[PDB]
Amino acid sequence: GLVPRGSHMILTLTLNPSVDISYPLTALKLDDVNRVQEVSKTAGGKGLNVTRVLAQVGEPVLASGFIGGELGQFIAKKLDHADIKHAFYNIKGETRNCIAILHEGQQTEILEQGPEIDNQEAAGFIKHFEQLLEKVEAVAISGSLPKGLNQDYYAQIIERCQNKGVPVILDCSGATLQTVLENPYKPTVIKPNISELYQLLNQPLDESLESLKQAVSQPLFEGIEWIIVSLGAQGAFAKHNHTFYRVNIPTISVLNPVGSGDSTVAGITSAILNHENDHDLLKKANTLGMLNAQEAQTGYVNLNNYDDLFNQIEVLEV
Amino acid sequence: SHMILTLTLNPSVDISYPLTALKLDDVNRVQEVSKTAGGKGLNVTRVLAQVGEPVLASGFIGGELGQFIAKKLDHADIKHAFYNIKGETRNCIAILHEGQQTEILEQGPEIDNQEAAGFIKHFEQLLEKVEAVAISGSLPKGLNQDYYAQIIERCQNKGVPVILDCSGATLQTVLENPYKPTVIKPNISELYQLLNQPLDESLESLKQAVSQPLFEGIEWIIVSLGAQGAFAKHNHTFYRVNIPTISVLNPVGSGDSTVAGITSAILNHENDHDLLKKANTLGMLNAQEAQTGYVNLNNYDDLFNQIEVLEV
Repeated sequence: GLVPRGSHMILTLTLNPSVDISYPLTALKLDDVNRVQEVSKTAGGKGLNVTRVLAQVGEPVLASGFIGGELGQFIAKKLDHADIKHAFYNIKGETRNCIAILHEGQQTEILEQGPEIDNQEAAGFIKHFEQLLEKVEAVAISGSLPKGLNQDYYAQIIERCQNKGVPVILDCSGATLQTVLENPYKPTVIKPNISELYQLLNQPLDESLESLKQAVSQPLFEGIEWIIVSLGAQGAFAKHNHTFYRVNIPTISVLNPVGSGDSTVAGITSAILNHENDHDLLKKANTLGMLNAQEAQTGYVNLNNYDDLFNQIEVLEV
Repeated sequence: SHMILTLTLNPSVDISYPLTALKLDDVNRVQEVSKTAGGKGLNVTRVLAQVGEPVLASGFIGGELGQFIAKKLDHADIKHAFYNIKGETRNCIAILHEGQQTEILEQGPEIDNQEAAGFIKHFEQLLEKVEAVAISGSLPKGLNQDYYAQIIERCQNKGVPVILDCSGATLQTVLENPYKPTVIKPNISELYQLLNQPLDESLESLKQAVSQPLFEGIEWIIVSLGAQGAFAKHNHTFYRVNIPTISVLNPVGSGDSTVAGITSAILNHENDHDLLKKANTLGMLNAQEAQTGYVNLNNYDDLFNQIEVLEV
């Protein structure tokens, strides 16, 4: 089989990756020495969890964003080992660490701000991104902006995509998302869960179908092709153009839900790339999300459990 | 060859997280993070570089975190000649939160037999360009227990003095072997732990303890007594070090500074009074500092002059 020369590929963006350090502890002794033998150190960031799920699904994918220093080199080594292709922009600063302490039933995290991106690097990445766009049919953007970047930076990136007709799946939240929602350059897919959605509008939460319909049809969400809203265990609600869907998912036994959002993003972006119909797009997004939740690993899916759950998902035009 | 070799067989990339509160089971966001080349022998090195002493750092490093260490040393203009390994140099974490130091220490990499013998050959060639060796810390995972004895054998052959700063079962393996460090520095509690003897602060018990067959063939034995000062044995002579008063802000790495002081004195063939004061002045200087393995040498002279040394 020949190595492809065209544009049939996903680009993931992880603008603030980290070297995640995991410390499983039987107890965290505060104000003392905690000795540990089994530390796991990985290439972290939501965009990289998306990339990993896409590689499992078998989709062509290229990871980019900003890396720097020895820790950026460590990130690169890790992706190389996993046979994951990447084209990160090198910066003068150093990629961050993030700590997760797994102890006594608890995840105690320490999250580093990370490097400052200067002006030449911010501009140069845009030129880099533009080059990468020539060989790409979809772009998945995950996580918040590193320090030093203009708060319109995703809007700039989305604008480059829209000109070339390359669809954007945006997974970011808070002010970051809101900044994009208020700008003229629209992502193709956004995916806030039900509380996030109403918070964005500054309205009380309401699970009623009619109320979710009005919420997603509001001015804030104008021009976004897909809005895909998680209602939790009771599946999802989605709006495609002006068509509404209730996605009904089966009861599952979950273990670790972190990275289900990342897995959903991989499923959406895979379905986009492939031009899957609405039902298929929705079923894939929710299956990957559910499979990951069933795993102890973050941004990992067991593909031999995919088809049985997929067959249990029901999509209704509502 | 007028140079000190420091040995840091198990260094770390130390990460330091100063927090207002450590919120457990929650996200703690941090902005001001300090990442440094860590390990006792590197503290010795930094203190020796402060004093202006010719120094070269060696030991094992691996992967990207090993390169971070080299880079940090390069920036500090500290010379190094490490031996690279297939494993990764470890991280060590310190969370400083509401008066507490909560530490996470990784075991670190395993060293294989080719790497262990590789370092021995590398160390022997380094030994041709140095006049004193300071050894700090314990053995990384995978190394034969005899490894320090092997290193010291090489130094003894070459007539190069070894200042040994290591503890517990690690030090005990050395004491029982034929090839001797020139200087050891166990504290008083540690001294009696070695003999499996009850802790006695008595001077005669101390003279006896330091003269027991476990410590035979060791030139300098320097025992910290706390604020009191020190008790030391040089060949057959016994000294007592009378040290002034200071406020201790951070007493971590005070031993490192004392090793740097003992080792500098050995390099420059200083007399016995001058060595004990210098060992003690650097140790106190560091105890006054917030920075681990750091001394303010402005206060050196006055603190040095307030030190008396008595043969007892």
